[PDB]
Amino acid sequence: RVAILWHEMWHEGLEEASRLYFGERNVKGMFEVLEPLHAMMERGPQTLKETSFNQAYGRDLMEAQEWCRKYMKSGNVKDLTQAWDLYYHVFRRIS
Amino acid sequence: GVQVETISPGDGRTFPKRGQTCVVHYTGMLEDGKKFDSSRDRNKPFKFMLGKQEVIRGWEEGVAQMSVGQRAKLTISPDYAYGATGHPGIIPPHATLVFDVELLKLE
Ligand SMILES: CO[C@H]1C[C@@H]2CC[C@@H](C)[C@@](O)(O2)C(=O)C(=O)N2CCCC[C@H]2C(=O)O[C@H]([C@H](C)C[C@@H]2CC[C@@H](O)[C@H](OC)C2)CC(=O)[C@H](C)/C=C(\C)[C@@H](O)[C@@H](OC)C(=O)[C@H](C)C[C@H](C)/C=C/C=C/C=C/1C
Repeated sequence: RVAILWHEMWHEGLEEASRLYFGERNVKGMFEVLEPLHAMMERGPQTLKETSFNQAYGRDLMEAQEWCRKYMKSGNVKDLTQAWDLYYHVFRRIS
Repeated sequence: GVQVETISPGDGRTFPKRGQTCVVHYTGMLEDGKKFDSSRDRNKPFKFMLGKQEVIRGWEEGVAQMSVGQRAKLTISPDYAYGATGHPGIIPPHATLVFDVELLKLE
């Protein structure tokens, strides 16, 4: 474990994940570099900074996860895009 | 290459300088007119910074030709788009794409 803001953590996580899916057609990799980030969220805001970020972007990032879950069950690939619509929105706001 | 054909003209002097944010509304379709994606269906303009290899090449060179206000149809050959590999489930291999894009504003 290491000290990093959830802000910085999600920024470069989303960027790396997107490059793997969009750029390299690696849907295995993007799940790898995304599941950890989602894991933290599900465990808890500890600090006040992680609290407010969770109030701001927690819902979207959660819904984005359900879309990915939906992809896992259907293989549709338009669920993945509905997921990445939401990732793009939170990413765009955290810059 | 990428082919730009005016649907509706802009001022013709306000071009997107490398490194600006283009706010645009687009509908993308495969050659035959099969719509695959439009920001106008979501009712939500798309934004991207020009030059950062953020979008496909036909967009990079296409939108760089546009001035604020202008609406255009971009015919992008697979080389300047998703190539032989496509993007599986949405854009097939080798697909010639057509984009209808309007440049709302620069920021
Ligand atoms: C759910 O909707 C998707 C887009 C859909 C998916 C499938 C395609 C048919 C399509 O329907 O777009 C589509 O119509 C299309 O073909 N587009 C989108 C509109 C512009 C033109 C073209 C395009 O270039 O797409 C792009 C195409 C899919 C991939 C790129 C092609 C050029 C190449 O240089 C890049 O290399 C990696 C990858 C997708 C994008 O426009 C988004 C904005 C940008 C990226 C993903 C990358 O640039 C990434 O770089 C790491 C970034 O820097 C971003 C900002 C980082 C954040 C976290 C990621 C955000 C995710 C955004 C995803 C979005 C809106």
